[PDB]
Amino acid sequence: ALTNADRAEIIAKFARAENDTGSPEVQVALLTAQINDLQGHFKAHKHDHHSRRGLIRMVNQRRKLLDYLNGKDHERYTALIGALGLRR
RNA sequence: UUUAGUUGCUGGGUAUAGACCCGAAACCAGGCGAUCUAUCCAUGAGCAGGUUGAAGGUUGGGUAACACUAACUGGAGGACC
Repeated sequence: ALTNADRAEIIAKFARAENDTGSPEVQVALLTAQINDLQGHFKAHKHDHHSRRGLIRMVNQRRKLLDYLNGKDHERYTALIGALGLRR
């Protein structure tokens, strides 16, 4: 699991301003980190359906935020997906 | 109570022997055969040419990741002509 230091590092790397925590870039970066971290857990425990539900919710939330960011500003969307290595 | 036998030689008959001659399918004893053939053991040899394309492998699409999927390789078989 990620800790406070890792989350603070992600927030500092992707913030758009001082004390910025709610921007779509920060939110998508945090969700991507959490999903990538949970991949390892779901490798070991194949039948944790109850936790896989929360994982699916995280994926859906990230997709919605990415769509909103693409609608608002295309350049920021491309920059963010390039930075995090997301295919779309 | 019957009062001529016996020993030779020749002949007829019978008995034991193969017993007038030829003829079985068999049964028993001891030896000879696996240079044919049946199975096995050891050591060698042989199978023109042409098809089909199993497992496995690599790469590419696809997903939150699995899944799924295409192409190329690969050369299996009491496999095919």
